[PDB]
Formats: sequence, structure tokens, C-alpha cells
Amino acid sequence: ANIQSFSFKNFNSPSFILQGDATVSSGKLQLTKVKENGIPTPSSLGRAFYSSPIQIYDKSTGAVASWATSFTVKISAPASFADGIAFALVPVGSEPRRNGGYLGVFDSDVYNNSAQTVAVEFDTLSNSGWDPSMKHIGIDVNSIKSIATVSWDLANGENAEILITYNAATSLLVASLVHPSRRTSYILSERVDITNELPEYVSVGFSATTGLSEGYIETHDVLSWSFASKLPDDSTAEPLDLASYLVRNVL
Amino acid sequence: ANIQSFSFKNFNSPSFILQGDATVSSGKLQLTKVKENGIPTPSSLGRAFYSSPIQIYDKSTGAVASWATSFTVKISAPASFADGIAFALVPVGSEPRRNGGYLGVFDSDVYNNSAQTVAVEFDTLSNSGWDPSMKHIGIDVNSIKSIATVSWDLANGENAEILITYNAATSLLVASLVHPSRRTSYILSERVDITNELPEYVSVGFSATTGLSEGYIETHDVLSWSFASKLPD
Amino acid sequence: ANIQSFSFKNFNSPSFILQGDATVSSGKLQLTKVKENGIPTPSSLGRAFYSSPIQIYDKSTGAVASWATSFTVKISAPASFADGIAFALVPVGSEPRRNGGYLGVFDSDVYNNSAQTVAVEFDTLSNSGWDPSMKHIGIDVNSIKSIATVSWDLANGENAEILITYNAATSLLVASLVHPSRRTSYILSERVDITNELPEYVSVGFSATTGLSEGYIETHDVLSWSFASKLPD
Amino acid sequence: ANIQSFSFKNFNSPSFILQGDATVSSGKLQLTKVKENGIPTPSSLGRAFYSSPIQIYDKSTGAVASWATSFTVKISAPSKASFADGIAFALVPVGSEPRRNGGYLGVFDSDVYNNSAQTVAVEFDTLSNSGWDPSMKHIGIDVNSIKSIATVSWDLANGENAEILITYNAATSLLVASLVHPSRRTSYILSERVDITNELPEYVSVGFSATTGLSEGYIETHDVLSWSFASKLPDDSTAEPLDLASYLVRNVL
Ligand SMILES: Nc1ncnc2[nH]cnc12
Ligand SMILES: Nc1ncnc2[nH]cnc12
Ligand SMILES: Nc1ncnc2[nH]cnc12
Ligand SMILES: Nc1ncnc2[nH]cnc12
Ligand SMILES: [Ca+2]
Ligand SMILES: [Ca+2]
Ligand SMILES: [Ca+2]
Ligand SMILES: [Ca+2]
Ligand SMILES: [Mn+2]
Ligand SMILES: [Mn+2]
Ligand SMILES: [Mn+2]
Ligand SMILES: [Mn+2]
Repeated sequence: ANIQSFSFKNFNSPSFILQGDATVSSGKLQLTKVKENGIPTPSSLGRAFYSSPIQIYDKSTGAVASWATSFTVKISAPASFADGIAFALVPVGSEPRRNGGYLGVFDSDVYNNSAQTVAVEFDTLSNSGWDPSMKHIGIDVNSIKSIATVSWDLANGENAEILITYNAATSLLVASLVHPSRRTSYILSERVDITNELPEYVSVGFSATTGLSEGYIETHDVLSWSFASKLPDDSTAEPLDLASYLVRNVL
Repeated sequence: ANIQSFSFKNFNSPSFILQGDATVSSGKLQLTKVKENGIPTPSSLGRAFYSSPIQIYDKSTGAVASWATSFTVKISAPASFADGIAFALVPVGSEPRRNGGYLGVFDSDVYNNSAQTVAVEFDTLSNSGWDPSMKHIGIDVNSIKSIATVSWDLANGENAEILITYNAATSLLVASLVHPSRRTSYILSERVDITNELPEYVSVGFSATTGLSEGYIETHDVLSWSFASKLPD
Repeated sequence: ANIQSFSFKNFNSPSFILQGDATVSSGKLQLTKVKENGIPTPSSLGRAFYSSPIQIYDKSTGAVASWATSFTVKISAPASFADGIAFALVPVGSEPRRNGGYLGVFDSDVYNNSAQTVAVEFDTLSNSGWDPSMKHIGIDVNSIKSIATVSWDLANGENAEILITYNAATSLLVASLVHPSRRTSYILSERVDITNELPEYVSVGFSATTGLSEGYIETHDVLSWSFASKLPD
Repeated sequence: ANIQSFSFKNFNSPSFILQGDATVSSGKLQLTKVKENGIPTPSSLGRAFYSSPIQIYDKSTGAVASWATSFTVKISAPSKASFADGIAFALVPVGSEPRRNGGYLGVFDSDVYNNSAQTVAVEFDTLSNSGWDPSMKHIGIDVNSIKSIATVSWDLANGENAEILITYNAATSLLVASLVHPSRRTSYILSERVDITNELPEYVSVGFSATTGLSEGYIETHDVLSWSFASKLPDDSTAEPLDLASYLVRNVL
């Protein structure tokens, strides 16, 4: 089995690939532009990935990896919320895509297998063309139109503790968010045939955009991030030990 | 920091403390009685804990542990569902408590700090005296009347993958359940001041009971279990 | 796969099985008796094991566990060194054995499979009947006469950081010691067919004895201990 | 605390930075050139590092990382030839380009201490160079010079697996290296104090470097069959060694 994992409580540019307005300051990862006075900027786009590629599966052996990631984000608006942040698995060379409601990871709301991108979004602005009525968490598979969503009551300026996992045995992708301050929690799950939607190797990280209008803005700060992946030697899949993963990585 | 952790995909009596009708068979942990033909039995009560005590906090240093546990259960009814299964943190010497709707871990629905027990229940039968309308997941703190619950649609005979965690920094206890077969998931969270509700050392494990009537029965099988704890200095 | 692991930087009696003069004080594990003034005592014997049994192998599946342990000991003599400390894998019910040069884990220097005990010793006193000329580290398999040893220059009163591992793939048991203060290190390795020398379940821990004479004494303090085991399917 | 770790039982180019003749084939990492017929080549040099930099310490907080690595190598020399030159596990500056070949193992330029080299390595030297080497084949700790600050004799078992384990404990500042040839049940260990914050930069790349002899008959192969690495950087000055019991079973065993 092959394993790769990391856990950061403090950020520094060397281990990350930064794109767009993504910057590291005061130990935290700021995905979108922010004026010196502290207020967000419109039309911003930022991405950040771990500098080492992760192998999601192996065509020759037929093995599929199980993985998990957890991070803490803080979204603040002075002003209306827009556009959101996504955790994404993109092709290794990958360059940013459309901004605004496309969150920098997609080009359209029509399924396009060739986009080879899967993401879990925390959408703060409903786009009439493809979005559910309110702020939501969604699973995007090669299109900005989530294959599943759940309502989310964003607590402005308060920490959000997210946990995403993929179990190769059940092919189930599960995402959950918790706002400790309000004792509120959300969860969502859907089956995803990963070997068909992504390449063998991918970069893992975040993508975030602000609104395209003067008053549709918010900040996207990642305060901590952990990731762990396990690729077996044969077809037989083996979920990860989360009890052990969080305490040794998150708690 | 002190750490203790384990992960079982196969069960064997040696590493566990079995109470009541709790038994290990064919590699799985069966908390409640089951007739040879495979059908559950009424008035059953079973408990099982890891043989090594876990230190939840330290009075002298003021440190509080963060921990997590995950397991897979399978609940089946031929009949009506009753009574449920709970993941519990009990005092080390601890003997079973009332059966039926008390799930073997409590004696009343009135808060009693001296019970020194905290549990996360998967309640399959609504007891008029203290339960919400339907089947639910709840956090119990020294009383069978959950301080918080969430509706749960139990998928009969299908695996349930549960994950419970306690974060000492936020004092937040979070429980989640997933039925992979139906792609359904539930989550619940509530702040718990653990150092006030439990002793420094506890045993961790499960407790399960069946209904007290002829037709209120179900099975409680644990197929795998992991636990991890970290106590700072 | 089944996994069990723990790591202590601070000790407390609840999670351990203490035998003989083994005691926990000021957060450390003291295996042998010590007078209030701080000086060791002769004819002492102490043992301590983790309260949860560990499965070394499985007869039905034919799987053998790989494991590792690491700890820090401090041995001090006011006086001549005796008798030593051992890391041992004993049968679960196991009661102490002969003291003195037998380190509390064996009864003779003649191989006796029925002893079902394997130990890695840090022998501070050469017993003419079975010991190499000086202080040594040795691997004992069902007898106090090590099947392999290595010379060891004990640094009185200075910490010793030990690491022992068992690789089921190669059947190799490897032990190593490091005295950071003197920048000295020792290593030893030998093949051991574990499934033949021990039972499926064992208790893991330490055993230590002092000399049987008035001036053959030393202290045996364990300052930290970690253990990890993995049993495949 | 910041943590980074990985463990490979099978190799693939994407996650590694390959330099020189370093190549990945049949799942293993081949550091030095090898003719199709299987025999090694002279004057070869190969290096390979994990694609993500590792932070060894932090100047602002004064924290120093504790880390460990373990790997399995197989060194082989054809009957008619002689062993040369060796393989090293190294911690080099991030941009770092290969250095002198032959007995310099691709990581150093001289046997005179040069702090500006900012490189620390643990070598498995198969050829004694009169100018700075002990009499026989050895394991040594090199700190900014090819002349080890400490060595230990090593009886290389030709063609047999070598299981190496290297660790650095920030609390004691002790670097410890060990090798085991399971086939022969032989083992070696070496240890020495190293003030890492003074010999290396805050960020480094971790990996291997290997060279073959500069003569027609001084050649050997350098194959890495598996590799694990784990690092932990605290938030303050206070150092905390790693849990090796847990590290090997979860990574090596
Ligand atoms: N990703 C996830 N988030 C929350 N609970 C889970 N249970 C299993 N996977 C989970
Ligand atoms: N116990 C838990 N279950 C699901 N998601 C979580 N996120 C944090 N703790 C969690
Ligand atoms: N037990 C052990 N001690 C020291 N080095 C080792 N390398 C492999 N096993 C070892
Ligand atoms: N690097 C190392 N190799 C072998 N034994 C060790 N004990 C502590 N560190 C070690
Ligand atoms: Ca949107
Ligand atoms: Ca009930
Ligand atoms: Ca002796
Ligand atoms: Ca040389
Ligand atoms: Mn959306
Ligand atoms: Mn209830
Ligand atoms: Mn001896
Ligand atoms: Mn040399």
C-alpha cells in the first residue's frame, strides 16, 4: 500500500502551488484578494494545491484509494456573499478555469467528462441557471451543477470545520460541516465512480472566487488543513481509520 | 501526551469485557440474545467494553482528552423495533443498569450527575415519557432523556457506519451515521462539559437492549470498531 | 487487520497490571523496591503489563503480527549492578517466576517450550552458569540462556532509549539501545519462530529484579513506553 | 504541529524529482544507469527526492523537527567487478543540483568542511577513498563534507536486501542510523550529535544520491525497493521525539 499524508496548522508557500490571488500571510492561507484595510475584493480568483501529486487509483492493479481531508475555513462579508470555496481534485498540470459562480474549477453546468475534475463546494451564492434556492454544500462531478446538495446556514465570520472522505469499498463520498460556535452541523453523501471521472494522479487543494459585482464579496481563509490517502496493492479496498486519523491529525 | 487506540475488523473475547447476553460469534460482536434459528429475543441486555481503561482528563494538569470512535452496526427485526444500541463511556467498575428503553446504561430520565455516564444512542423505539416522536440518534448526559436528538430513518438489515468525536478545544461532541446502501446520512452535535459529567477514567464500549414485549425485538451486531484517544500534558 | 497501540509519557496504575514491588510514583514506573531515602533494595522483583492482551498470531488464518515497542529506562547503582530488566511477552494469566538472575520471567537455563515466554533482556550481572562475560543485551526464548547477546556498556544513571521490533515477514526480532548522553549505540538481531514459542494471546510489559546480596543492587525506572501491533487477515 | 509523511512500496515518477540517471522501472527506483542486459555502468550518477519540501526547523519560533525514514536497498556487483561508489540518504537545499560524482556520491564537492554546502547525508560507502575514508566499507554521517564525522564498519551482503532506518531526535539532537541484512541476521548501528539548525536551511528536499566507480570494473547497482518518511515540526522551542513503535508498524512492518 502507498500512503501520503500531511497536516498543517501553520502555512508557508514552499509546500504549496499557489495560483491566482492565492497568498499565504500570517500563517494562514488566503485564497482571494483582500485590500490592506481588510475588506474583500470583487472578481477575485485563487487556488492552492499540495506540491506533491496524489495517486487516486491504479489502472494496472485495479486498486482505488480511500482518502480523507479536513480543514477549517473562515468566510466573512462586510455587502452580500459571493461566490464560494471548493475543495478540489484536479489534473496535475491544471490551470484555473472560469471565475465567479464557476469557482475557478469549471467552465459550464453541462457534464463534460474531459474536465476531469471533482469538487465539494460551499456555495454562498445561488446562480439561477443551476443552483438550488439557498446557500449550500454540493458535490460537483465534471460540472458546476452539483449532483447532490444540502442547505447550509452560513455563520458569517465564524469558523467552519469541514471533513470530507471517500471510501473505495462503498464508492461513497461524504462531506460534513460544523460551526462549533452555533453547534450546527450538516452532512451530505453520494456515490461517485471516481476511476471514471478523474485521472490516476491529481493535485488536491482549494479554489475560491468572489462575486463579479461591487457588493458581492467575502473572504476565504483556510486556518488548518489535513489530508491522508491510502492506495492498496490489489483490487480489495480498505477504508481508512478515521478514529485514528482525526485524533492524530485533526483533534 | 498519552495515546491509546485500537481497531478491530474481527472480534475475540480476550480483549473485551462482556456483560449480560453480549457474546462474540463468527468474528462479530452480538450484544443481545438470539435464538439458534436466528431470531432475536425479548428482554435482552448486553454490554461490551475494551479491557483497558481510558483516561478522559487529568485533574492535576487540567488537560482534557480529544477522542474519536467509529463502528459498523447491523440492526435487524424479523415484528417491531426495540429498543436500541448505545456507545457509552461508563465508570470503570460499572455494572449494567435498567433494561428496555433504558438501554442498560441509565436508571431514570431525571438528570443525576452521580450516574457518571455519557452515551450516544441509536434509539429504535419512542418512549412517551422522554423520547421524541420517531426513531432517533441522541446524546445522553447522565439521563435517558437526550439533551439533543435528530430524526433517523433506520434501514432494516443494512449496515450503519457511525462516527463519533469529541473535540476538547471546542467541547463539542459530534455524532454522524451513514447508510451506504441508501446513500443517506445524519449528523448531530452538542457542547458537553465532560470533566463535570464523567470520572477521570472510563471504559468505552456498547450497550444494547431488546423490547420487553413478545414482538418488540431486533438484533444488534457490531461488525468493526475503532477508537483513538489523546491526552495532552 | 487488527491494531492495538499505546504511548505513555506519564504513568498511572489503572491501565497497568502491577506485580511484585512494581509501583507507579511521580508519573514513572518503578519496577523494583526502593527505600524512602532513594537507595535500591536487594531481593526485589517487579513486573508490569498493559491491561489489555495482545494477539500475536491467529491459528485459523495463519496470520502473524508485526509489532514494535520503545521505552526509556534509567538504571542506577549507589555498590554493584544486579540483576537487570527485561521486556517480555508472557501468557495472559502469568504469575512471576524465579528472582535474581532469572529476572522474574524464567525458571531455568534449559529450554522449556512450556514456559511460553520470550524476552529481551538488559542483563547487568554475569551469571557463570549461562551468561557471557560482561553486561549484555540478549534475546531469551523459553530459557534464561540467551540465544544471542551483544556486549553493552551500561552508563550508570543515564537514560537508555530502547527500540525492539518484530517483522513477521522475515521472522526477525531486532533490539537496539542508545545512550544519548554518551552517543553510544548497540544493536542485536536474531530469527525467532514466534508461533512456536508463545501462545496466541500474551501480555506485554517489563520484569526486573535486584541482586540477592547486600551490595548487588540497582534501580529500574521506566520513563516512557510505546507499543504498536498489527495482525493481518 | 506540522506533519508530512509518506510511504511507498511501489514507485512512480510523478511524486518524485529525478536527477541524473535516476529512473523508475518495474515499480522500483533505480538510482544509477544499468545496461539492458542488467549489468551496471561506470561513471553513473543519480538522485531522487520527494516532490514536496520538508521544513526541518523554524527560525521565528525556534522549533526543530524530529523525523525518521526507512527504506530497503539492494546493491549488486557482477562477479568480475568491484564495488563502487555507494548510496546516500540526503537532506539538500530545495533548488539543489547534483555535485561531484564518484567518491563524492553526488552530494559533495570536497572533504573539507564547508558550511555553505548546506547538506547533511548518511552514506553507505562501498569504496574506501584513501584521502578521507576509513579502511573498509562503512556507514557514515556526513555533515557538509564527504569526510564522515563518524563511521562504522559494514559487511555488505552482495545482492541481498538491506533494511535501513534513520532517525533524528530534536530533544537530544541525536542522529541515529542502522542497517540490517535479514538474510544474514547481521545488524549495524551508528549515532552522533548533529546541530541541524546550523548545518542546513529551514526547508530541504529529502531523498537519495548514488554513484558508480569511475573505472571500468568499479560498478554496482543501487535499487530502492521501498521508502517511508515522517516529520513533525512543533509550534515552540520544546522538542518532541517521534513515536517509532507506531511509525514502523504503520509504515515499515
Ligand atoms: N466524510 C465524512 N464526514 C462525516 N462523517 C463521516 N462518516 C464517514 N465519512 C464521513
Ligand atoms: N464526529 C464527527 N462526525 C462527523 N463529522 C465530524 N466532523 C467532526 N467531528 C465529526
Ligand atoms: N528493532 C530495531 N531497532 C533498531 N533498528 C531497527 N531497524 C529495524 N528494526 C530495528
Ligand atoms: N534511527 C534509529 N535506528 C535504530 N534504532 C534507533 N533507536 C532510536 N533511533 C534509532
Ligand atoms: Ca453558486
Ligand atoms: Ca427509546
Ligand atoms: Ca544475569
Ligand atoms: Ca568512498
Ligand atoms: Mn452550486
Ligand atoms: Mn431517546
Ligand atoms: Mn543473560
Ligand atoms: Mn566515506
